[PDB]
Amino acid sequence: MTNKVLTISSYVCSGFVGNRCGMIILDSFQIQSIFVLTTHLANHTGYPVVGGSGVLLNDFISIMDSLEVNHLDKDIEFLVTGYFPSSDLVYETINRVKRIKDNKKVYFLCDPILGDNGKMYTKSEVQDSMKELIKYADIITPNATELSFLTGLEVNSVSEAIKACHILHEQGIPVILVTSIKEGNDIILLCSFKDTLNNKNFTIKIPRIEGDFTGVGDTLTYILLSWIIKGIPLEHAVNRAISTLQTILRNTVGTAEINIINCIPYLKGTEESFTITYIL
Amino acid sequence: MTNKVLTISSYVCSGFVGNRCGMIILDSFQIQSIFVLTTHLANHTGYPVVGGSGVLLNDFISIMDSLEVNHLDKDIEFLVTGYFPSSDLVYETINRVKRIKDNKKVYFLCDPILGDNGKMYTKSEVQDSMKELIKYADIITPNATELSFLTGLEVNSVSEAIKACHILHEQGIPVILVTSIIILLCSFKDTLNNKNFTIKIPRIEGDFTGVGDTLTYILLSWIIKGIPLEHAVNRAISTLQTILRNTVGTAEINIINCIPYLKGTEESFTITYIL
Ligand SMILES: Cc1ncc(COP(=O)(O)O)c(C=O)c1O
Ligand SMILES: Cc1ncc(COP(=O)(O)O)c(C=O)c1O
Ligand SMILES: [Mg+2]
Ligand SMILES: [Mg+2]
Repeated sequence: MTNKVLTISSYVCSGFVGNRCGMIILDSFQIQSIFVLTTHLANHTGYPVVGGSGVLLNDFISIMDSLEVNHLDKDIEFLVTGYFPSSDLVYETINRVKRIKDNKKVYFLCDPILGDNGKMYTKSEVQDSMKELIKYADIITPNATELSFLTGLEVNSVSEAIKACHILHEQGIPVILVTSIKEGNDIILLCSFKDTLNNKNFTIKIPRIEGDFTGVGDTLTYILLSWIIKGIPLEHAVNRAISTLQTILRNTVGTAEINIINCIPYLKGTEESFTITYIL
Repeated sequence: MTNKVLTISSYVCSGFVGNRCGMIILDSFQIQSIFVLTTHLANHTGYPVVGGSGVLLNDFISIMDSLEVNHLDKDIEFLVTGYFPSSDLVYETINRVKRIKDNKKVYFLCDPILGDNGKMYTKSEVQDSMKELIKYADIITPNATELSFLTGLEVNSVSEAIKACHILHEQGIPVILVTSIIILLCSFKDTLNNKNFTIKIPRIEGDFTGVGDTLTYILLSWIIKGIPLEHAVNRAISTLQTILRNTVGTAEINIINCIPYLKGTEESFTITYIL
């Protein structure tokens, strides 16, 4: 009956990226959520024309302030961030995260959206500001490209990914989920923990599917979050999420972008299709 | 496939009004839709503080242009409009509706969102602009407060609501659904091929925030799925009644919690044909 999640990410009028993926998934899981937008764009940035604007600092401040003063954030237990068009919004979000976490315990999943397949699709000022943002997170979900940028290491293998994670765990970050580390005809996901006394690092090997991956990572993020919110242990929540995503992609015609609307009946799938491999 | 609906209305970060209700409902009905925002507000206007801004004309034009140039609106069959914070967006929408309707067949439902219970909650410039907007709709869905404003007639009874619809029909408005008078009235200009009707709904006490928007999008969804209009209205009002009966005391209806009821097929009320 009250809002449990605050999610700060991008919005597109048509298509499924950022907070618009968030909306479909968290609504379908029936998780009450505040969606604060960082953009109001016609369509994602992969098109030749991208109408609309980033949200202005002063409007973002105004929004956050109104949520606070009207007590619409009083029961937030989860915070998620995603895409930012500008670093000022990132620094402001840091201020907001600090004030949230000073008051109460809130689990912050930072999806450090910067780029993919070795190419950034964010401003350089955002890239730099994201290095500061992640330090406040409870769990981060970079892809390999993101992880490389965040740490300054090459990430072309699981062993490199492990080294890279270690640098971020030393900064205080408790949990790092690395998506789409490369391996022959497959892709590896790595879940790495700062506290390896009480938690076990693991990998999942996923067969590579050819086709358009617009919105894939964002979908994974929100499906994972939703199962975390429901109380599914993290190993299981990861396996469910990547299992669901594989199911969605197997039911997408290859050239088409995944249609999250059409795949609503699959979102809450509980199949855990892959093997959890503990790394030694 | 492709986008079938374009919906232009307000957005709130927390709560369920305007295009945020739209998103939940159309997404649950699995109707592929473009949601162009006219605001980006923290919360609805009923709070003591309302953070955020209306969308700027130049950003609105940029978005519409980008939808067109990337072909993302080429297959739209349905258009809905709702809340606008300023009259410039209304006039620009009118330009976009004209260019849609000149060469494609698109069913435009205009929900002329101005006010309720005899009090407006929109700018007077938006009130004036809405008299122009409605002139391009295939169907409009005023409440009685809205219909009274749009015609300058008192609307305090069905018979007054009938008279008010007639003046708008004489001006070309083809279908008018008047949502609360409690009586709903569906009035047609062409009474040769369609039959005007009313539905009597028992009055429920409580908070109605997002009620009207919820009705609009459930009605549209059923129109889209090919249910005949009279039945689509019955389902929509039937579903809202069910949602309201399950809402406790002072709370606003929680569309997220009620997702399983949105696609309800019950037709709980009686369609009454009038003279
Ligand atoms: C606004 C926006 N554009 C684009 C993307 C990624 O899109 P693309 O890879 O198609 O450029 C995201 C997030 O993943 C986004 O939020
Ligand atoms: C932004 C916005 N605020 C408010 C409302 C209605 O608000 P109120 O709850 O003041 O009646 C609507 C639509 O009905 C809206 O779109
Ligand atoms: Mg990503
Ligand atoms: Mg209304």
